[PDB]
Amino acid sequence: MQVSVETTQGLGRRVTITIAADSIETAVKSELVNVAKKVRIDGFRKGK
RNA sequence: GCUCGCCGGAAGACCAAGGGUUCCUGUCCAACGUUAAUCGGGGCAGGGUGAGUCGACCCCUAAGGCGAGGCCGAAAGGCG
Repeated sequence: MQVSVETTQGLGRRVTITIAADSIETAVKSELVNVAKKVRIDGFRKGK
């Protein structure tokens, strides 16, 4: 899951979780096809 | 979906006339439907009509209308 820890200043602590494209490009492709089968653009049928 | 029953020179398919979105899809049931309606030709929102060769347009005229001038009529106008 690519866990990484660091320290910024004072008492804080940052983490920089840099996941790969397979959990990023799919994250775009999971959020596209759940819209077109549900939403109705004004020019078309409901779900085509 | 399965049996049942009727029309079958029509209660079947088409075109002109006429109407004017009534056709398709989603959604809604208050009103309209001679009853209840999830359904509709009802309410709302979105789509749908592609032509050198089919029709209109155009070329040509019939009945008949209009009629430059012209004839005739108090005026309007009547014929050609």
